[PDB]
Amino acid sequence: LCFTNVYADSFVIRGDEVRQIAPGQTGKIADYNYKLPDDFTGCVIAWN
Amino acid sequence: AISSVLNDILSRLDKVEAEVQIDRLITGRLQSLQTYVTQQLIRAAEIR
Repeated sequence: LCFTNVYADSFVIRGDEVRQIAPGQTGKIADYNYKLPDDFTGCVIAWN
Repeated sequence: AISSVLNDILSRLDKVEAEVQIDRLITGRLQSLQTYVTQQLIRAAEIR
C-alpha cells in the first residue's frame, strides 16, 4: 500500500486504559483527552 | 434485530452495535417495500 499522509500520534497511558483507544469508546481518556473518530482507519500499537 | 423500534436499539446499544441492529430493520423493511412494489406492479398489469 501507499498512503497520502501518515501521522504517528505518540503518548503514554495506564494499562487498563488501552481499550479506550479503539474508535467510538467511552471513559475519561476517550472522553476528555484522546478521541478517535467513528470511521478511523489506521493502526493502534501499544506496549508495556 | 433485538427490537422493531429504532429508539430501543439506539438507546440500549452504542454506535457500532446499534448500526448492526438498525441494518437488519433496513434490510427487512426495504424487502417489505420491494415486495409491495412488485405485487403492485404485477396487479397494475391485471387492472390495465
